[PDB]
Amino acid sequence: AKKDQLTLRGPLYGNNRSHSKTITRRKWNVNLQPCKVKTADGKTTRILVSTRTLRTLKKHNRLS
Amino acid sequence: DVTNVLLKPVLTEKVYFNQMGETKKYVFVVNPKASKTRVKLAFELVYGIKPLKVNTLIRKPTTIRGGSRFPGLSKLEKLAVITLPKGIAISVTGE
Amino acid sequence: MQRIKKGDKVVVITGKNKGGSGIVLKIMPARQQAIVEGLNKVTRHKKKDQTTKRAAKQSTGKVQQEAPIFLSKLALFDQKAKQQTIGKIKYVMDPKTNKKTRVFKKSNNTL
Amino acid sequence: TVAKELRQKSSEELVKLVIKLKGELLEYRFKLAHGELDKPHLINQTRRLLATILTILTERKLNWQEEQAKYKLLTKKTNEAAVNAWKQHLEANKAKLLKSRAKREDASKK
RNA sequence: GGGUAGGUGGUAAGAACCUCAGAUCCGGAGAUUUCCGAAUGGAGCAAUCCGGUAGUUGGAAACAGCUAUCAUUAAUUGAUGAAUAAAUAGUCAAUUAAAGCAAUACGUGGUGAAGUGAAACAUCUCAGUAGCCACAGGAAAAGAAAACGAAUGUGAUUCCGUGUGUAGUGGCGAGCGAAAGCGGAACAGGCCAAACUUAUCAUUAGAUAGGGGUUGUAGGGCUUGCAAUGUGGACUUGAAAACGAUAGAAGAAGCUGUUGGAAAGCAGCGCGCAAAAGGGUGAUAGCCCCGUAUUUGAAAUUGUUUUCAUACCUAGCGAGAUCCCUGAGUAGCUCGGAAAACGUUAUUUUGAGUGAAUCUGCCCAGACCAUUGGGUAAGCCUAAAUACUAAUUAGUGACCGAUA
RNA sequence: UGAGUAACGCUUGGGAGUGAGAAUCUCCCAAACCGAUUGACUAAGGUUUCCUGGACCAGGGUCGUCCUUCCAGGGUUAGUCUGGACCUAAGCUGAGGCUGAAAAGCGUAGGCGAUGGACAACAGGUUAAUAUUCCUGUACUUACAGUUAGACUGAUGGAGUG
Ligand SMILES: [Mg+2]
Ligand SMILES: [Mg+2]
Ligand SMILES: [Mg+2]
Ligand SMILES: [Mg+2]
Ligand SMILES: [Mg+2]
Ligand SMILES: [Mg+2]
Ligand SMILES: [Mg+2]
Ligand SMILES: [Mg+2]
Ligand SMILES: [Mg+2]
Ligand SMILES: [Mg+2]
Ligand SMILES: [Mg+2]
Ligand SMILES: [Mg+2]
Ligand SMILES: [Mg+2]
Ligand SMILES: [Mg+2]
Ligand SMILES: [Mg+2]
Ligand SMILES: [Mg+2]
Ligand SMILES: [Mg+2]
Ligand SMILES: [Mg+2]
Ligand SMILES: [Mg+2]
Ligand SMILES: [Mg+2]
Ligand SMILES: [Mg+2]
Ligand SMILES: [Mg+2]
Ligand SMILES: [Mg+2]
Ligand SMILES: [Mg+2]
Ligand SMILES: [Mg+2]
Ligand SMILES: [Mg+2]
Ligand SMILES: [Mg+2]
Ligand SMILES: [Mg+2]
Ligand SMILES: [Mg+2]
Ligand SMILES: [Mg+2]
Ligand SMILES: [Mg+2]
Ligand SMILES: [Mg+2]
Ligand SMILES: [Mg+2]
Ligand SMILES: [Mg+2]
Repeated sequence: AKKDQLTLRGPLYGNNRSHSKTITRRKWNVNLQPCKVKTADGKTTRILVSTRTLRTLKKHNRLS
Repeated sequence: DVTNVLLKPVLTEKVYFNQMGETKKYVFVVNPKASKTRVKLAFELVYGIKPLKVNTLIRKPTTIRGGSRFPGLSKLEKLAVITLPKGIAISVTGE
Repeated sequence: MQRIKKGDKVVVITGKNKGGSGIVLKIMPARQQAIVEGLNKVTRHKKKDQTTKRAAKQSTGKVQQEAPIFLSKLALFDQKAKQQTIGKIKYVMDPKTNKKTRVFKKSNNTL
Repeated sequence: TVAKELRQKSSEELVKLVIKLKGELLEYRFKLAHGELDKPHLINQTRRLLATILTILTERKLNWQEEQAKYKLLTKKTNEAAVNAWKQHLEANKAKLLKSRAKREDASKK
């Protein structure tokens, strides 16, 4: 599914309000992007994570 | 082996027509899940004479007592036709 | 235990037959009935049926047998007492054999 | 009552009892199917005693077929007429076999 | 175990047996439990077909009986091992769990309409309802203040009444509608991270296993003393006792006459009651029978409570130092949505982006600033009151009595 | 009520018999239609409707002693036939895996899936009902063991044929 692999945070369903306040259901998807996380110098899996989790990994010196 | 695959012998016009004239043919009713080889083994372990060959019949269940207040179905029968060799004729009753 | 058993003398205290003394030949606990010989004589109109070795003759005319009677209408008959009377019974347990025995309440007679 | 008597019995004697009652049950059912069973209650009595013996035999972790498969006695009596009929039948079969090949062989030679 | 003198289930008579060495029957505990079905050796058109492996018995072998085992996924462990040296991916084996169903009922979460109303209709309502799906449990959810809120104030959560159809919110239209406070039901508060310290990992530890700590009238750590050996738990094993549940035992008291097929009706004379609830008995019986009030009883299984011991947790008030720790892609902010009564806004939440501080600190008191005051976010667990009845036992009805 | 009205959905005569009762049942003789079919063998489907005896509640568009109706008993025999234990086509399922708010969709290796391919039996007789199945006669095929003689055997893979 269109979801993170480190965390489980997924899409956010909401309303698409326009002028005249017309209601139409819409879905916000997470910014899934591919990244490779080294683990004990091995198993550099190409996991699909969000940019928020990517920033967390970057500030943690690639720790997960 | 357990010899629960020999339920009941049956005597009809067809059976008595075959059960005369040199080779005798004895018709029993057997366990519907039993095979021909099991039938031959049961006859060996309970009679003592090896059958020459065995034939099997499956009679399908059918409606009985139709129109009666409570109608009922029949019971599944497997018939086995043992044929002993020439000149031998054993009795189904008396051992 | 049971108020009425198979064998003891019994009489009827209600109905057309009053003071009918008899011996109980058989007790149906489920239907609360009791067959007493000589009492409740009914005469089924015996037909003729011939489909069996015994049915080939089955000689049956005006055979009078026994009809079952409700157990409530029955009452035990006293024998030990010199003047016999109809009464109710207890269920005392005597410690000599530790077995329950019926005893009348208008006298001291066992069974 | 009966369960106490069977408990007194050993295991091997119990398996002898079960096989004998199985045979007697088969005979009773066959006689009933031939209309020759005067006493029709012995079928039920045989089955109950069979069921009881199975219960006592299953209290201990022992089966009834395997235990009798380990040791047993063979059969007898039902041998003489069987071998006579079989010998006659195979002799006839070999005579037909011999005659057929000869007929074919002499036909091909000619 | 109870309990007897009958029993072999109903349409059901008869034939033949069983039963006083205690049958049938009732209760507790077990035994057996074919095939399909989550179905799970493989398949398949469900109740069928086709097998492998390891044993054992017959055969001279094929073979045939009789047993046990053989699905997938996840976790742990061990062995083996590619591209490619090492190492992983992968492969195999062993152990432990998961699958499914139902209670036409309650709970949580995700998704989520329309008929309809507004006398049309698009904002709105219907309604976060129906439906679809996931996960349970015997309840679930919630929960111990970065709170309410305007005071010499209350001090987890939940549920009921009121506050009130109030303040408010609404093409200010149809409509929607709290949070305080007050009166009640029940009541309980606990525990981690970091400091500091111990031991071990090529100790590059930034990791593992222990001691120490759990906060707001700030708490804890650092150093130095006094007083303590207790009280209480949401807590483990046992022992004993009590109250029950699953069969039962005992259980009082009436005759005569009359109509009548039949008395129990009616009449006369009586009797018992901690029993005058009810059912049957040839009409309408307190005293004919079964029962009921009342007194009792359990070999075996099981429930609640109490006592004793036993584990685990659980403990106060000072002094000095002025040093350290207190939960970060977090709180805020911007762009689109939503939750709250609110149609988005102080408070809560998040799809994208950005991004702080460290008790003279941070958040809150309906934009916002200053003063005053309140509280300690970014970690976890939490009984009770609350929701419901497919089922078991007892019972009730100004509920129905074969078109109900 | 319509109303004892419309309708009774393509096929004649006679003789003898049964029976309480006969245009309707049984037998016989004709007669009339089918005859690339109303004839015979089977697939699919139907599921006992098949054979014998009895009955005439109901059903049969009349009648009925009779029925494909009802009751009681009986009937379907395979190494060679039709299908599995052999193989694949369209297609289905599908461990891993990919995709997707959830349910799920797609899909690899494997596994199913005939309407096709490969595989050994023919003639006659017999019962009221079965017959390449039972019986008689004559055959064939595939496995296993022992034995005789000869030969080095050669697949989970390659190739040809199919
Ligand atoms: Mg709308
Ligand atoms: Mg066959
Ligand atoms: Mg007993
Ligand atoms: Mg609308
Ligand atoms: Mg409208
Ligand atoms: Mg309108
Ligand atoms: Mg909870
Ligand atoms: Mg009693
Ligand atoms: Mg009494
Ligand atoms: Mg009464
Ligand atoms: Mg704020
Ligand atoms: Mg809203
Ligand atoms: Mg402060
Ligand atoms: Mg203000
Ligand atoms: Mg804090
Ligand atoms: Mg009804
Ligand atoms: Mg009616
Ligand atoms: Mg009309
Ligand atoms: Mg008329
Ligand atoms: Mg007219
Ligand atoms: Mg006319
Ligand atoms: Mg006309
Ligand atoms: Mg016609
Ligand atoms: Mg005509
Ligand atoms: Mg013509
Ligand atoms: Mg034709
Ligand atoms: Mg029929
Ligand atoms: Mg016929
Ligand atoms: Mg007939
Ligand atoms: Mg007619
Ligand atoms: Mg043949
Ligand atoms: Mg296949
Ligand atoms: Mg085909
Ligand atoms: Mg035919």
